[PDB]
Amino acid sequence: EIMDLLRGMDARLQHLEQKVDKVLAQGSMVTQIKNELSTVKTTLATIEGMMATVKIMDPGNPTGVPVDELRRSFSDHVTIVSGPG
Amino acid sequence: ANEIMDLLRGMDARLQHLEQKVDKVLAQGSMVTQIKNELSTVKTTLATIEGMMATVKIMDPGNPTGVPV
Amino acid sequence: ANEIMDLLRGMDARLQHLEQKVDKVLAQGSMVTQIKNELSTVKTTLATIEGMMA
Amino acid sequence: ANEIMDLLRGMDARLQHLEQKVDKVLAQGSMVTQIKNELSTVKTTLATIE
Repeated sequence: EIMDLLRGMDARLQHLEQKVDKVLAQGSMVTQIKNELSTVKTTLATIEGMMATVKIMDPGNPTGVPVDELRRSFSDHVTIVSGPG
Repeated sequence: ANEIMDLLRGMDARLQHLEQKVDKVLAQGSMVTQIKNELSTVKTTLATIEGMMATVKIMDPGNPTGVPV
Repeated sequence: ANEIMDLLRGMDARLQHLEQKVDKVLAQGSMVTQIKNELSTVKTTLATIEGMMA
Repeated sequence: ANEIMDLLRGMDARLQHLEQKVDKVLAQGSMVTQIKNELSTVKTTLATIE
């Protein structure tokens, strides 16, 4: 029983060793993801900064082009949501 | 006799080594917790960006719109 | 021949310790499965906004 | 005695189960490759905004 008490133990143990070497890659990939997501925070802060202060200007009709030609706008109601939805 | 004791001693030592390996692996999860905490803000800020883009798009006078219901 | 019993109780003790640490490790793995799901949603909405900007 | 050999067969069976789900943990690597791909896309597309 002692042989049995050792041989399978060593075999399982070697399997554990292999799985452990596989698992230590977790820490590495996880910290790389952490840093990359930190860069995502850095760039998302900038994209917020750019989008917060944006100019929206209506060109108007200073040229005096006839309204017939200017009728380049939809005449059908379309239901779009922004936040609530 | 004493050889079986040598074997048991070597196993317990080997399990101790693995035990250090697994407690290190467990300690690795704190920064996973931090990355979850930051993915929180990821979703929040992304939703804010989406909402800003949507309300900018609806602001165009060319296409009449309407809130559902 | 009692030492054998003493060491055996010791192996049981480190054993329980392995059980608890491995169980919480499984909890960490379950929480990374959550993370996976949320970031999936982040990808979906990012794709939506990429469609919207163009 | 034999009781502890039986118990240890029990604990190594549980151990094999732990390794079973451990093998399932690594499945995240493809999706994290996808998340890096997301970074690349968002960088390329925020380049357009400026």
